[PDB]
Amino acid sequence: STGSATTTPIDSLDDAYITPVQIGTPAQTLNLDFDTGSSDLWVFSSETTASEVDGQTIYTPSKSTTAKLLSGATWSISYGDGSSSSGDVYTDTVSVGGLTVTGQAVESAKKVSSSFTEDSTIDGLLGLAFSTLNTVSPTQQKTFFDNAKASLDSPVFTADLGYHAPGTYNFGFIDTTAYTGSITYTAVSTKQGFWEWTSTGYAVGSGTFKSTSIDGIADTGTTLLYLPATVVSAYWAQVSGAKSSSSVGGYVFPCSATLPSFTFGVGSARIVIPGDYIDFGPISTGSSSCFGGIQSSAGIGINIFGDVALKAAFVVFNGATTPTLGFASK
Ligand SMILES: O=C(O)CCc1nccs1
Repeated sequence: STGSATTTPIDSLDDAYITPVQIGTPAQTLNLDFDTGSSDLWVFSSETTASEVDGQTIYTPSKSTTAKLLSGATWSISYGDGSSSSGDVYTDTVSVGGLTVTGQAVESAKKVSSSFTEDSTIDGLLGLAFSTLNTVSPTQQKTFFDNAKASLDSPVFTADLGYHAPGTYNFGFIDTTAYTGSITYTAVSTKQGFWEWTSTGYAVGSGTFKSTSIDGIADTGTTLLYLPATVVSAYWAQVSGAKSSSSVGGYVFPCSATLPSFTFGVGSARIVIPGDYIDFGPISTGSSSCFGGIQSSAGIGINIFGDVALKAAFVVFNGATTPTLGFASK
């Protein structure tokens, strides 16, 4: 089997992407944030505290003839950005782009943090990291991809995120028309439960490529590119007027600037992030100070190849017995 679903930016900045997901019988379609940095499929629901729902579409398990409470199971997750959610668990039929999994754990939110409530466009998350990170207790549950893997034509999914445009998540096949050149594959460590890999270096604009190992994670659920302070300083030094602002929370630059590109290495291959992808616009409405899309990871503990980086590539998440990542230009 295979599946193919379009993923759409939630706003004009590409802050996140939503993909329609069919849950239950008859189908209830929710728009989920596919997140290769986490491993829970959780949804706003009829169980979510009413004051914490503000425009989201909810899953109502009592209206699904295939929903079954997973007795005793609870979940609770906290994300790198400080947001969180928690609740109980059903199993139900879940379909993405024509690919159906029966008995998928659907984690129903009883509580969500304010950042989720305030974002009416995201109805939940669909985690695509390794199932070892799933938070369901006392019996950890499998991700949608893990459940689908054996049925797929090939045990892979691909992320093709658009710049200010829709893109595609495919399951079970590699669309050879969706990228240019070849796909360069690189080794993955699953020791932390992430799609963790080592970039071979970087360049700023037309500058020389610096060969240096940068360990990080491929994370579709993170907006920006978070890299070591040395690398980030070298990037922003090429933008006149750029400065790290403790009060704003990162690097900011004059909105009148033209940003240089940023290249990262994948083995001997190179992925070029155009400068425009690094512009996240005014820090507040009407400001001439703009927020940068490359930021320091120094306070995170891990480097994160988020959407800024991934949207410049066609990315293969190869879930074979020994997983690997692939990157192609597009
Ligand atoms: O604040 C300043 O010093 C000038 C305007 C800028 N905004 C962002 C970076 S420089």
